[PDB]
Amino acid sequence: AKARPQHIFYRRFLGKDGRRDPKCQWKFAVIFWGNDPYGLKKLSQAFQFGGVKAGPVSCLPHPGPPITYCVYVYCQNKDTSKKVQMARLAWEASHPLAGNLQSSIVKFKKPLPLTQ
Amino acid sequence: AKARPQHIFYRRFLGKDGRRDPKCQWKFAVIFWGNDPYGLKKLSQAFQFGGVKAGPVSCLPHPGPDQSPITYCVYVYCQNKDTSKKVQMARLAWEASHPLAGNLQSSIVKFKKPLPLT
Ligand SMILES: [Mg+2]
Repeated sequence: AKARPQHIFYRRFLGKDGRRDPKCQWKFAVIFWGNDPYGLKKLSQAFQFGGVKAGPVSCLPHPGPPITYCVYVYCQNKDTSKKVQMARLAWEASHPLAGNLQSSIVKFKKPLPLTQ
Repeated sequence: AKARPQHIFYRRFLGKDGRRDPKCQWKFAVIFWGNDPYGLKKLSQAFQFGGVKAGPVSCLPHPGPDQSPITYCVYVYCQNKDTSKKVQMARLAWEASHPLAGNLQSSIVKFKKPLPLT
C-alpha cells in the first residue's frame, strides 16, 4: 500500500541489481537507522526484490540511564550494497517528505541463507 | 531471568572485553541465526555488557516460493574485531559446555560507518 511508490523508485533505480544471480552468496547488507519506525517499515517493505531483501524493523541497544529502530537490507554483492545506500539517499533528496535515515554498509564473513 | 546462568558464563569468559574501552567505536558485531527463537532470546538477554550489546531477536527474509524454516537471528554488537571473535567463541563454548542449547550458526560482522551506541 503506502510503501508502493518508494518501491517503484528503487525498482528502476537498481535496474539490473534487483534481479538475483543464483551464484552470489548473501554476504553484504545496508543498515538504516532512525527514530521514526514507520518510516523504516515502509523502507523495509520497499526493498523487496530478488536481489535485494530487507529484513523486518528492529532496534539497537541503548543504555536506559529515545529508541533507535533499524532495518537491515541484504544484498548479493558489495557493489549492490552501495547502490542501495545511494538508492535511499536519492529518494531522500528526491522526495522532501521522507525523513533522513542514517545508514552504513555491512560486511559479513560467512554467507547467509537468504535463498537455496 | 532464565538467561542468568548463560549471562554469568559470558561474564567471566569475556573478562575485560566486557568493559568499554571508551575510545573504541562500534564497527563490528556477530550475527547468530537459527530456527528456535527463544534460544536466541535467551542469548540476547545474556549478552548485555558495557563492551558487548545484543539487539533484540529478528528474522532474515525468505522468498515466497522457497519452503523455509522461518529462521530468526540476533545481532551482537561489539567494540572491535578482537571482541567480535571472542563473542563467537564464547557462545560456541556454551554450546559445547551445555548440550541442551541448540547449535547456532553465526558470522562476524563488519560495518563501514560506526553506529551510535554509548
Ligand atoms: Mg530531505
